[PDB]
Amino acid sequence: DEFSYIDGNPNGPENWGNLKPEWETCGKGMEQSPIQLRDNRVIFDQTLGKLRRNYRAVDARLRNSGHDVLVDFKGNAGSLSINRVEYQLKRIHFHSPSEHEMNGERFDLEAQLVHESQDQKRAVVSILFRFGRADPFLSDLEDFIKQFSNSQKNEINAGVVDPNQLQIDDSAYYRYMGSFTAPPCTEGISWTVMRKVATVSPRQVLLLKQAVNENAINNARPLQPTNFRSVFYFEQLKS
Repeated sequence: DEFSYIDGNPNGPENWGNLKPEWETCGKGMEQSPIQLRDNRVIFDQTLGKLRRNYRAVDARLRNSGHDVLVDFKGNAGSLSINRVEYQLKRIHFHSPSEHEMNGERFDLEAQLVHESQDQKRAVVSILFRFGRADPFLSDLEDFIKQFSNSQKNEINAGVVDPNQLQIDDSAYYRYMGSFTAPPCTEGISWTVMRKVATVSPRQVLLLKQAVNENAINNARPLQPTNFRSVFYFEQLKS
């Protein structure tokens, strides 16, 4: 509710950990996200496999927390499987600019798919976007997003929303253990960042930026220290 993205503000990212006891891990944890992703420091693990997703088009609500817009699925939007553990797709958050970097490059938008197992284990799958051709997923969502832009509504029924419109190429990704990228910054989160970069139009990102509070126009947390944690990579060969 009460944190900013402005570097050097009292509530900005470097102080999140000191704003309230519930947020302490933001400041004290050593497996925080996002991180730099560096090809020259990854561990190859072909045993990871192409990403295995079983997603369903379900009814959803657009929500505007004031610092991001997220899609919040009502029904069972399906699931992501990792080592036969099954994580249900719950929410998709939007950050502009990206929070993760790949080889020192920051991207124009990042979408973060939040999944949860019955055991309450969390897995996030991120998509990184450059400006280009419109994103098919956000296309169906644009008129709902435009509403946030002066009106006091911060929940809108977006109708049935289809997660299979998302530009996700399952053949290559990074894999590491990290944290939520907004308070409470809880750790134990499995992150998967897709190697293939998507496109989004400037208009779509404009719409998202129009929707949040002023202090969150850019809503990317700064990169956090890797701290020697491992970063796995998988990529499918022709073979």
